[PDB]
Amino acid sequence: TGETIRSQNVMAAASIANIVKSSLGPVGLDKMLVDDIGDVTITNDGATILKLLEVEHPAAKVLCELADLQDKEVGDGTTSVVIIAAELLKNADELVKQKIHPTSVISGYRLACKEAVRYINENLIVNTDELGRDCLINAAKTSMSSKIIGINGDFFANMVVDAVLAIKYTDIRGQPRYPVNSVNILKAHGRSQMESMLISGYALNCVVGSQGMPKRIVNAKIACLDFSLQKTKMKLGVQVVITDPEKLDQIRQRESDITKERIQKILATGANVILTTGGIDDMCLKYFVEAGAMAVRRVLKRDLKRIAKASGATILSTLANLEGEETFEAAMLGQAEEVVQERICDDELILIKNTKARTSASIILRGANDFMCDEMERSLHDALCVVKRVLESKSVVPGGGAVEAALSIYLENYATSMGSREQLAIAEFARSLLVIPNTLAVNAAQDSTDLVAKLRAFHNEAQVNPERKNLKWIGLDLSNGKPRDNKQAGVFEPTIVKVKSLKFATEAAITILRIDDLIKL
Amino acid sequence: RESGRKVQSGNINAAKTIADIIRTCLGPKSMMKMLLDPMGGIVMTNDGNAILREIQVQHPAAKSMIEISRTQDEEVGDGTTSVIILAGEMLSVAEHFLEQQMHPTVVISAYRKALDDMISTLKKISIPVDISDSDMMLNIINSSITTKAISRWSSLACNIALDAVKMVQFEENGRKEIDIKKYARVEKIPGGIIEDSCVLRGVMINKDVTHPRMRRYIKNPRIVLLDSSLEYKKGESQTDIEITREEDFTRILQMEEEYIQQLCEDIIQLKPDVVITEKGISDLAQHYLMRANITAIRRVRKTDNNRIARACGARIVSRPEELREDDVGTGAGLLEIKKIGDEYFTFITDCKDPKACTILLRGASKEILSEVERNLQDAMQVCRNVLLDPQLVPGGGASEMAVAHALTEKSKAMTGVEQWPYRAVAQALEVIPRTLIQNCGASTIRLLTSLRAKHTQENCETWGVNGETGTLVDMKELGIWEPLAVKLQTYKTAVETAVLLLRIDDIVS
Repeated sequence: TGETIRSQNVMAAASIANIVKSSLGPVGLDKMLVDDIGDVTITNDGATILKLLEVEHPAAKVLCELADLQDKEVGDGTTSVVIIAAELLKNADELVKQKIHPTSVISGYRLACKEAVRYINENLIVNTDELGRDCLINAAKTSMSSKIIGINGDFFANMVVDAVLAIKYTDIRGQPRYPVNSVNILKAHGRSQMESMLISGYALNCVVGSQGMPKRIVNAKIACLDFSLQKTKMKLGVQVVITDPEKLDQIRQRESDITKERIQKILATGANVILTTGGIDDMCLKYFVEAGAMAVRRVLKRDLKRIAKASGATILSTLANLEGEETFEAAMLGQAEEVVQERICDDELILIKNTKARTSASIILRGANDFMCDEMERSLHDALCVVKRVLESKSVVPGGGAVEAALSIYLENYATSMGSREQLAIAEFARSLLVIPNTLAVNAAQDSTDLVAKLRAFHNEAQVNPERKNLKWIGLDLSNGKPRDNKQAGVFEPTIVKVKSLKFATEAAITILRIDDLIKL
Repeated sequence: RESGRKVQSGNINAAKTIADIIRTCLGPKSMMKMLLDPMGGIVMTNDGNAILREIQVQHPAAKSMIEISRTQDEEVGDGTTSVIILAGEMLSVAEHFLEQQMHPTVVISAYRKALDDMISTLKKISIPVDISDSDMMLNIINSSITTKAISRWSSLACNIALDAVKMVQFEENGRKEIDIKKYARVEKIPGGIIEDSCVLRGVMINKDVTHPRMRRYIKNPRIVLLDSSLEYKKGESQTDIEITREEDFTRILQMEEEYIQQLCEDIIQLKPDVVITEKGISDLAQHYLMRANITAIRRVRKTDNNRIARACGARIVSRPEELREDDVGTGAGLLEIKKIGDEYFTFITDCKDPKACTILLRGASKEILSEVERNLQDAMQVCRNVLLDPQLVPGGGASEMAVAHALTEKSKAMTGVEQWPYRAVAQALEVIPRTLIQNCGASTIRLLTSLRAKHTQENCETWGVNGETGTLVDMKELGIWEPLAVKLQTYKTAVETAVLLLRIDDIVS
């Protein structure tokens, strides 16, 4: 209790910080996690693993609330807020051991926290369009683990970033916003990976029809079907009459001609290209060609529900009205620019060009392996997280680790002209800032004390800017950490991620220094 | 709460002490592991899958050693003994020299470049095998049946296993990658004898149909696979209550057979004499077919009817109201139900979508069946890797010492920090060349020396160590061979384990 519980606060949180220092960044490591008597999970992104683990101390308990407070709001900086607060605990304790009030340090901790976010306010950039987020080619290049995907490391990253970044695509059921949602990019192999190309519109793997049905329709009305075909079942209800036993076979084939009426009523509201999730027989393709329609069968529901949200109005991929094959009543139609059949991967597939109600964009990736499909998944998860940070945070911050050394430079002058005890509190808050280049180089298996000493050595004055890398602070690397320009190999950061984690760290640190009791019945 | 080098060394001490007794279990000449139960029970095996499941492990890294053995078992089933041997000395030799210097990420990327250099060296050492010659396939199976040292009638089961797997080579992923063995089916027979049997076309069934419920014999008529809707109509076209009343008996039963006879007329269009029905099968539906002169079959699991659909190469219809010869029963087809023992065994030959032939074995007992089967079980592993990769790598230390040198000049070329894990993996490859010298009984320091000397001249192309004679032998002359694919995935699993436990520095609760 007293100092001992404030010791027990530090000693618990330091051990928790040791877990997530060994899990930070892509060079972080996976940790064995006992959660049951026979279940051990092995992961990183350490805010996720604290949810996996169970708490031991109330000191351990309060910080699992804090990282989840970061993690509910955003996915970035979630494991980082744990490390910063534990650095505050060792810095303030020596001062409390020296002479200092616990009240006095947390003031200059929060005052520097007000001062640091005002550095973030002056370290903003909104031009993140041609500069990109993390050096447009390097937005995927550090995330494309260069196995057979680094040989197109500037080829792929020029394509997959520009296709998502600020150009058109529709969100969920047609919401006005640039791409923040998952896209209709497909992964399939064949003949090369240098042939992976951008397409204007939608990628759909589908089973095309061939008995004289139209192969290319411009200005098409799209019917996205959720309901299958290849017969509608009926044994009585049409033709009750009996003259011969041949007429008994005439009864149960009247399930054919009742579908013939309902297809033209589907065509009457709006239809040019029929996309059916279920299969369509060639006898059931005959219902569409005598009305006049482009029926493509066995459509993948995953891409089609991306189209049914894009195509506009009330669509059959959202309808629950079913008659075996239901008929339209009023205003059930989806929209498109044009439907052009293409030769892609040397496979004749229906390449749906842009829907009306927010025209779109996607990529058909080509590979040589099923392993090419696997690696471009994580080369799709990376760019979508890059672009989502751009579209909601247009104003971003250049540098994420370059800022940490310069904030320490920004605060030592802010410490110096402050006056009293607060000066030493601003400086020890800056000592907590240095751990971010420190945990990365250990994770990157490099020297921490060398690399952070390189950072501060690049300086003219205390401002991170993309001017120059030899006489100003700019950027970092997730595998090197050397300060680099933010178009070649440096780093950006959204402004929203840092201002929460810096606020959350002092928010944890204030309540920990309140703790001077272990009273119990 | 565990951290630091102590987790790392505990990862070393656990993964090493597993591979110690199991490398003595390696080789066709081996050393059995003894397991004393606390009840006094004795286990005397070499197969690590029976070993790892039986032993009690307390370190979850040792539990992860079972998991990467479950990885190799579910993909192959063989080499699970060998994947844990290589992964020990990767983390035994390199780690403590370098984690006192503490660079985890560099040894990961060193483990990356140890993998692909082995891949190109596999293409250097492996000459292609003939997938169109039985005798090119024969000696590699003969290298596998002598591991258990059973060649009573496994030698004739060599040709039975290769004429199954080479025949069932059909598997697509967009570029036709074939690694299938589930399309093949063994015959489990108490009667008859092995030698006067042979492989038959299609996929032969022994799992549920053991009776002549189909016909006695079939020359012309087709097989019908029914997942279609055969549930009868209770009302006029309605689903009312079923027959439980005399008043429900007179009205409904006229429409019960009425749904069935429409389906039966659709099936007689292709003229079968056999119809098997699996989904939607009713008791009335399969006995109006008895009145429609077709003996009908149910109570069969779905994996049978994937084989039966591959026994004829046809698509199982989901359309009830129209069936064709191009839907079920592709081509003419053949169905043969004959007496082997006392039970009448259904064979379905004449598979259109050709090249489909499966295993017909028959022991004089089930025990006589089962002992030859395990050798043919290992034999169908090998030919599946022949279908996966048609190049054969020499066994023994010919493959290992050749790759162990190529890392060294790679270490001299790259000469960064990663040069030190290359020579460590280069010694980690040699443990199976090491353990064969105990599997024979010779001086291990001289034989490892001369195997380096044969790399100086012959490059160890086919001159590796034998744990049978204790000398460095021509693998061409002695016929010790295996495909490249089983060598790669064994090494690929050991790379995965070494990267895995290198990430493990903390084990917490």
